[PDB]
Amino acid sequence: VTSKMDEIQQLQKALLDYLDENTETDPSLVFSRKFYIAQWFRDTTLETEKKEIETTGQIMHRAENRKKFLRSDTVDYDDACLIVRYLASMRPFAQSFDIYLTQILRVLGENAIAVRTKAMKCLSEVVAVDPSILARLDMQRGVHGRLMDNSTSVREAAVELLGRFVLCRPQLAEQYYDMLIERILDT
DNA sequence: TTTTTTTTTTTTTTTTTTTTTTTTTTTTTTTTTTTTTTTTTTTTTTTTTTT
Repeated sequence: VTSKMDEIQQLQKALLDYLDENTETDPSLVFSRKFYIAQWFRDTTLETEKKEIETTGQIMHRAENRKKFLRSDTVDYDDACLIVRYLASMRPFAQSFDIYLTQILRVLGENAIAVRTKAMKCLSEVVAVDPSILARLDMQRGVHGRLMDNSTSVREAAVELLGRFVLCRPQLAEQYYDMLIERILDT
């Protein structure tokens, strides 16, 4: 939330020149260079796996990789930061968070108290980092269920979540106020 | 007298420790059941004693 708001091969070339200069500046950078090389190699093969059109494309790709490894201007630091951020944002990691969330909701129905308590508490932390996530209907029904759950621990965790979320975003809190202030008499 | 230097006191910040509180789990004394054994009492026959 604080970051986002054939050319790819040319970018790979540019990053290689950046690191190449930094080899002169400081040792151990050669290891990083070889590591990036291997990672590009395996990523092209793994996308290849999913054909003859991309077969010819990847054989020029991979041959260029072999050549360019054998081959061991003016681009600098911030540029390198933004390029590698972009190329990482292409990788199958930045679009993983969503998946992770789903996993968490599998936990909420379980047969052990402590795990559910801690899950709810960490979720409270999660939402209090990014306040615009109480939109997906499944999480809504989750926090409702846990508000009606049959154990005092998860009950206090849930009410703490809902209260901190209400406190953070000043307006738009009159929609949770009723379900909140119902809960005072909870034994 | 005034300027320059030293020291003590007061107050705020922080960090570590302590206390508190609830909750959940555990393991223990407490409580009840059943049995059952002992001991006291009972009986009846045997033994002793009396006319």
